[PDB]
Amino acid sequence: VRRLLGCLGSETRRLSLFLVLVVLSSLGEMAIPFFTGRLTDWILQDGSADTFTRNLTLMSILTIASAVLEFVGDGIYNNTMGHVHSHLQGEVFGAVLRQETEFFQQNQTGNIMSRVTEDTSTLSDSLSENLSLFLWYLVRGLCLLGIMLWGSVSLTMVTLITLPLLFLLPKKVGKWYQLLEVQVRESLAKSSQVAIEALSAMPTVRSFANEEGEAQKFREKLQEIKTLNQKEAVAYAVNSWTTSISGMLLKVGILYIGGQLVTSGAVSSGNLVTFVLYQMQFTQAVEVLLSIYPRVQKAVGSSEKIFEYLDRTPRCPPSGLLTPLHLEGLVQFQDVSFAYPNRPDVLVLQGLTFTLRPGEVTALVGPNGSGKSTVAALLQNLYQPTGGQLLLDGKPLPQYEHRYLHRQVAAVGQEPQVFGRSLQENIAYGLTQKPTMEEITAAAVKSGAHSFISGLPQGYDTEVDEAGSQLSGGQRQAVALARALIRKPCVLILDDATSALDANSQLQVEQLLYESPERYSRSVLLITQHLSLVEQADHILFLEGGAIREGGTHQQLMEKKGCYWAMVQAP
Amino acid sequence: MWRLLKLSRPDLPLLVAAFFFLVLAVLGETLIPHYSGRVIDILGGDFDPHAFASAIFFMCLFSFGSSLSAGCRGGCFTYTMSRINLRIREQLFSSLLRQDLGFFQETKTGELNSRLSSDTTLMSNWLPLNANVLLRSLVKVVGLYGFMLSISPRLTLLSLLHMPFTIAAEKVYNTRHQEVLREIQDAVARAGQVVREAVGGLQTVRSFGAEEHEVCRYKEALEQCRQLYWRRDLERALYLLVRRVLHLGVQMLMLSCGLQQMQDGELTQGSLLSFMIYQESVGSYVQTLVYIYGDMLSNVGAAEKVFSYMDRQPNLPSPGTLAPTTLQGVVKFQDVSFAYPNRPDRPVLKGLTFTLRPGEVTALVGPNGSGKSTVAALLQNLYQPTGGQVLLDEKPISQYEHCYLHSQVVSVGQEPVLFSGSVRNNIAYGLQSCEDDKVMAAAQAAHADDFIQEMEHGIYTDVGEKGSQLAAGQKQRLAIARALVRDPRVLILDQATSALDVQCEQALQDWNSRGDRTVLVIAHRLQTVQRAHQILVLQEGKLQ
Amino acid sequence: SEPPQALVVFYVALTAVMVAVALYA
Ligand SMILES: Nc1ncnc2c1ncn2[C@@H]1O[C@H](COP(=O)(O)OP(=O)(O)OP(=O)(O)O)[C@@H](O)[C@H]1O
Ligand SMILES: Nc1ncnc2c1ncn2[C@@H]1O[C@H](COP(=O)(O)OP(=O)(O)OP(=O)(O)O)[C@@H](O)[C@H]1O
Ligand SMILES: [Mg+2]
Ligand SMILES: [Mg+2]
Repeated sequence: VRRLLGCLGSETRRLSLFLVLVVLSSLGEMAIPFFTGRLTDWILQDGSADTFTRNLTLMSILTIASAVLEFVGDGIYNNTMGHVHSHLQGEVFGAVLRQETEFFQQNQTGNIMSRVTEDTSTLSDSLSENLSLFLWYLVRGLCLLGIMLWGSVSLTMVTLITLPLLFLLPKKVGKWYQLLEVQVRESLAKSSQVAIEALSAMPTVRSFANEEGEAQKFREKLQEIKTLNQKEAVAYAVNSWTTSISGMLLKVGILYIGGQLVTSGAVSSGNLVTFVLYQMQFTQAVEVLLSIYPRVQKAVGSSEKIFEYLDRTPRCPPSGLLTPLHLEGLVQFQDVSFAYPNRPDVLVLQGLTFTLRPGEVTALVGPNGSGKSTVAALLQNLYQPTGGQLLLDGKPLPQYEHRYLHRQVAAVGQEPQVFGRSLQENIAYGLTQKPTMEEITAAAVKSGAHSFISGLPQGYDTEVDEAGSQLSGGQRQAVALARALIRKPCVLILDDATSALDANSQLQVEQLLYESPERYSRSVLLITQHLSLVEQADHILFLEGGAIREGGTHQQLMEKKGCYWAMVQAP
Repeated sequence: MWRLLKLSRPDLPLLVAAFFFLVLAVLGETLIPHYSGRVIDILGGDFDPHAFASAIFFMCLFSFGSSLSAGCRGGCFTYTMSRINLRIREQLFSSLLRQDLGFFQETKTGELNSRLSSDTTLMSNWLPLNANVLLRSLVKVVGLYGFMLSISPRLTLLSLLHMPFTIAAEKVYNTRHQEVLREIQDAVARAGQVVREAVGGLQTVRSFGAEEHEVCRYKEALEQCRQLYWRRDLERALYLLVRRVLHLGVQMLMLSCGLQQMQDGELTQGSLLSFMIYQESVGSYVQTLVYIYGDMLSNVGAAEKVFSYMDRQPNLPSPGTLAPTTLQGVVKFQDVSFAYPNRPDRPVLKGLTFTLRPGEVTALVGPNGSGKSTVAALLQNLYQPTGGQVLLDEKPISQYEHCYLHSQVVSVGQEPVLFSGSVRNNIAYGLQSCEDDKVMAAAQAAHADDFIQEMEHGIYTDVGEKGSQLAAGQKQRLAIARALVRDPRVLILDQATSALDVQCEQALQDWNSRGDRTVLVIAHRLQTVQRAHQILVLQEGKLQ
Repeated sequence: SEPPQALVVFYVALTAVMVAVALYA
């Protein structure tokens, strides 16, 4: 249970200030009703109007002071709890975004979203609901213990000795609550994943008339939650029975012991009555404290996954420290081999060895599934090679600063993604300092996206939806190219960037590759299935089955009959 | 609310059982104190062992019965709340799936998921805590007002003063509380959308190195939520303080009135003193009753978004009953013009007219943004034309039954979308039953069987979320196989060969080998459009 | 005793029935 209390360490001063007010309020609630009764009796008794007015104002002052103390304590407590909730959610999201790339293949989007947004809120609600009640009733019980000691010492000692016997069952039961709550959270996360996956990609669902299948999946996910809720209700009933039985046992045992001693003359009735009168309330407080415990066990159960996220050690090297003032895009592959973490037995790449140099364009071609996108992902430091070295300007990629490296190396992606923001924000995404409107327009002109953006009613301020559905495929690809070009990278990766572009828009890419005056400042890795775009490349590498079979210029590869020649001579 | 009761109607027997158990528990609790007091009197002088045991036994019996009844009541209420929550979730999700495609452009998936996950619990949690307190307070008030008939004139004085004083402020407080709850829910949905977008596009964010930017955005959203929470809590505290002040004032007024009556000989000191305890309990019980009622009303009213979604009528024509046993496959566009509903006054298609015939291949070409995918969407009855008609076998496309229509007219999207699951589930997606041999034949027709055998589990291998664990060409081949499973009469190919290599692309050029289906080909590579019988050129939404 | 005897035995029967049903379940 110690891990739950860790999140409260930041607000210790506020919690102590709240505790002082709690003690004061408990003492007031103990003493004020007694004072009010005495004042009312004296006011009702014989006395002048001055006596009546004096007694009347005292009760009003006491009640107003009690109300003010309660208000101040409530305000402090609620402010502290809100801060705690916000801090916890922020920390959980930050911890989630630090994990390795394959972490997001094992955990799906809806599952992670449910963990981040729902588990943390439930934990915070439980903590804020239970901590104040626990403190309040612990203070009240400690206050009542003094009066119980005053009334009788030995009976208080036997009560205290008997007290630990009531906590044996919940200690042996709480693990069941923990596991049950873990299962409930898992089922809710699965249902959330199903809902998210169905709600996105609605046109695909509609075009195959599969709404009923999605509904059936959702119902199948809900059935497990229903099954767990039945057990939760039964456990609630059983625990509520047991707590009351435990309280009654104490209330009866103390009375039985008192009856015996009153008969033998070892105690006075006047002391026994005033002892039991407060033993009653002490048992009530003990019952409340007993009822708190299963909720604590449930809260421990509900926070297993998020604390696992917080304690997890990422399986990837950390960020470096190098930010060289001047960098040239010299990239060297040295016998690189790779296998995906979820299927480590199968090698996707084997013994790659090639060099990219500034001012030159290198093309990578091959059949589907050869591993070209894997090479692109390795060059962007998304994964680490299982063998060999990959050096940028003579040094390994993990030695550079995270943001500097991704400013120097930029890529487009095979099927580019855009976010639900303005076109201006999409192009300038990820930049530490905002570029001027002149640079964004220049990049859009270079990519060829300026023609259609200027035709929109709001221009560069037009909002696009979360998936870019309001744009066509070619427009989205041009926007992605403009996003890539704005950074002025020294290494440029074009992963099938002309798949959706028409004939007119391919001339922009051709001029960028082989005619722009900015060629000499960057090295280009070109991946495409459009072989006419490859003829002017400085080097051509044919990748088949994860290995490079042929290499050379277009003329050299055409003179030597082989895989590239057969691919080009398709008819 | 009226709607919530009619929704919770299937849970009537459990609510009746809970009410019965609550009544029994109250009955036991109302008599425990008498025997407790008898014990306290017996212990306090003149001890008698016989009568001591009887009082202890009666106390034990009543406590046992009340405890059992209370436990049963709590269990019943908890189960009712859970069942109501699940029913609301199911109905909301079922209603969302029927909306038109324009609805999903306006909204966001993360916000809809937030509505599913957070608003439903707020709706459902109104049963357990409120009902028990309501019934207990009502019973206490009714019982305590009867006892107080010892001084009738003061009671009329009382009911005219203490009761209607609290009505005025609660009208303002309930409105403010409802507004703040609605704002809190909106802020929570906005915060959830940030996580949705950041996690969904993780690889792009990492490729641009923008994780800290997303963290900052999420923290700003959390700060807004925290401010709203603090406002709600502060207002509740102020309301409670004002209630306590009003209760104290009312208490002082009757203390004065009762003391005035006693001096006039209306009642003795004992009657007046016993009157004040009942006064103090009754005021608090009435205040608690009104507070719980207002809280229930505000919590119910704070979730109008779910109710609005659960009853919204989609902007679609009435469902069609057509399902001919035989279909020819002739498609006709008749002066069709279209503008997207989310952005009207910006036409995309302007008076298109063409005919597609079985046994022939038609090619549709044009620049980017010309409107080819819009034509494909209109052909599949995903949108309705603003003018003109789309006909299938001389009848409107919207008059055909939904499952039959999408069984006979099938398409391949521009960027195919796959779902998490096995390969043989993505293939034959949306089919109630499909044999393994049909799946294998369709995979062979799409040239996808070669790479399927290389996977560790064959056709049962798990395709990742959105097909992320496959190459682009493999995903496109799987989409082609999914289309070819249903052997449709009308086939639409929207850039279906963009990601494929030339060797595989040239092998799939024979889309009409049987010659009994209507094929529409949308492409940019003019090599594939050379063999088409009919060629349509689309420029700025107009044929030429 | 303020409570009538018939109500006392009625509650005794209620408690006995509840215990019997709890054991039967
Ligand atoms: N996340 C992943 N986990 C496991 N295997 C994967 C994953 N992504 C891709 N693969 C596999 O790695 C191999 C290479 O895929 P890759 O995307 O690199 O091919 P490609 O050369 O880009 O293909 P294409 O021409 O279709 O674009 C394939 O067998 C593919 O199934
Ligand atoms: N959901 C949408 N809401 C609003 N406008 C849209 C939507 N989808 C597309 N458009 C717009 O409608 C026009 C037609 O786009 P469409 O997707 O039909 O083009 P396309 O001819 O298929 O082009 P491409 O060759 O790039 O695939 C464009 O101006 C586009 O921005
Ligand atoms: Mg690829
Ligand atoms: Mg298109």
